[PDB]
Amino acid sequence: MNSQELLAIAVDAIDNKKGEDTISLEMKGISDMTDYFVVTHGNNERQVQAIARAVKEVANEQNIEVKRMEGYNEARWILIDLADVVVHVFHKDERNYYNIEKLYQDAPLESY
Amino acid sequence: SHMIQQETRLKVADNSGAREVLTIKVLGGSGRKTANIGDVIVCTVKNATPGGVVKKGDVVKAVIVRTKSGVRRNDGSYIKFDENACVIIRDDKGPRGTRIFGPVARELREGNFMKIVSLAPEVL
Repeated sequence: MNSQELLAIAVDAIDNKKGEDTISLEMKGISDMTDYFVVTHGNNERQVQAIARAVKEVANEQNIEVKRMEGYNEARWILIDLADVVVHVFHKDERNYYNIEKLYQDAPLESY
Repeated sequence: SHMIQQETRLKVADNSGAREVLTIKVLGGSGRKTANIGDVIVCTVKNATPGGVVKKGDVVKAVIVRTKSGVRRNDGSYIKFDENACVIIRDDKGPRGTRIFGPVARELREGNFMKIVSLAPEVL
């Protein structure tokens, strides 16, 4: 599959665990490392860990290898590299600190 | 023009408050004393910016993100940078700061520093 339908899958998994304020950024013009950045958050450290696992699971289930999970234990910012698509899961109180959206304020943003 | 080892000074390339560190130890199971891109080091903050979270004298870990004695890719490409630079990191490898300054080498993604990659303006 192509990154667009991989994107579509990841946001479904995120919406499944009630991911808040979930957005995607098109990184094609802006980066060689990936095509999309997904940004979403949860309200507690369990929900951020669950949204991450949900992204892993629904990506396994279609046989995509989650390449790495970063900061899964601490559950503040969990980065799930699917390579074509990179999913950032943030604790509610951490998202605004990093403000990924405003760092790439010229990337095509889509919200859900 | 020379490699990174104990007692070598490095610019900090993030908003952590640290501006310049002093290496005290290269980490890594090889026990070897050279650090390059993607290596974690221990260092003491020798210069800091007022109002930052990280203050002079603190002991921190940092990942090397630019080396002026560069490394060669699987590609046969050899990349180099004009300066040595690192990024202060937490224990789980997430950046202490929230912003990265200048170019970082793409090896960080394989190092599991993909958070630093995602914040960096330029990836070489």
